[PDB]
Amino acid sequence: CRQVNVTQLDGNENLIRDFLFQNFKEEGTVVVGGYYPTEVWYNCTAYAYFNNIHAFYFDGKPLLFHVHGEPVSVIIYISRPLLKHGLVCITKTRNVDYNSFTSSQWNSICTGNDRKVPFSVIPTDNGTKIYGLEWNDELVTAYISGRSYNWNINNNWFNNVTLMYSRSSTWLHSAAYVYQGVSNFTYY
Ligand SMILES: *[C@@H]1O[C@H](CO)[C@@H](O[C@@H]2O[C@H](CO)[C@@H](O)[C@H](O)[C@H]2NC(C)=O)[C@H](O)[C@H]1NC(C)=O
Ligand SMILES: *[C@@H]1O[C@H](CO)[C@@H](O)[C@H](O)[C@H]1NC(C)=O
Ligand SMILES: *[C@@H]1O[C@H](CO)[C@@H](O)[C@H](O)[C@H]1NC(C)=O
Ligand SMILES: *[C@@H]1O[C@H](CO)[C@@H](O)[C@H](O)[C@H]1NC(C)=O
Ligand SMILES: *[C@@H]1O[C@H](CO)[C@@H](O)[C@H](O)[C@H]1NC(C)=O
Repeated sequence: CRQVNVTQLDGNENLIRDFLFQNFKEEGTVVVGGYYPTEVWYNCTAYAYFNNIHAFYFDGKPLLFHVHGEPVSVIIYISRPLLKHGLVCITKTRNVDYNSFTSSQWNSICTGNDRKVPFSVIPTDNGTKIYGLEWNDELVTAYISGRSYNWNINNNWFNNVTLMYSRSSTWLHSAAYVYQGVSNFTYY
């Protein structure tokens, strides 16, 4: 909705250079290519829609976004075990109510046959590292802090995500999240 230089924020000066040098641990020069985030990000019961994207990056304020796929879809909800802000819901179902998901209690949200995984957003890096997701029809990569985790799942991803940025009060009404979707093969 509104563009923002992501490197001009506080604590986000080196959140990108710390990401392009994750795997390059040698001395010298090299040109790399991939779905790498750019400098201009997007700070903006509200919804946002990204289409034709291959990766999704972003940087206790709550956020929610749903990655569409068949026959399994992914829900990431950052808001209950102690110091476990984030939740991953591997929904095998189709359309899901994004309001009843957040308004209801955390004890019964991702229930039924849907897999629930509570993960700890590290509240000690002061939001100075990129959080991200990347997917193809064979592998799903998650970037949290400075490490990459892989999952092997055979899915049919639709390359679009649904994002919730505004709602009424596990949800505190605030806007402290920047996000971006990557669709082109960028070189650094
Ligand atoms: C994400 O993309 C998928 C795949 O294109 C969309 O699913 C199709 O949506 C169209 C309308 O745009 C329907 O006519 C098709 O029947 C849908 N196909 C399937 C297999 O579901 C989906 O709507 C997109 N979602 C968002 C939120 O943009
Ligand atoms: C980013 O900063 C440059 C100057 O460094 C400015 O011209 C540009 O408009 C900014 N882009 C934004 C705010 O989207
Ligand atoms: C995060 O901020 C705290 C509070 O100022 C500081 O003690 C800590 O070292 C910071 N962590 C970093 C810079 O990795
Ligand atoms: C995004 O912009 C809004 C509206 O101007 C502002 O309140 C908010 O602080 C910005 N968010 C960040 C993380 O900079
Ligand atoms: C991706 O690059 C093409 C040219 O290769 C350009 O036309 C298109 O607008 C780019 N897409 C985005 C989302 O920036």
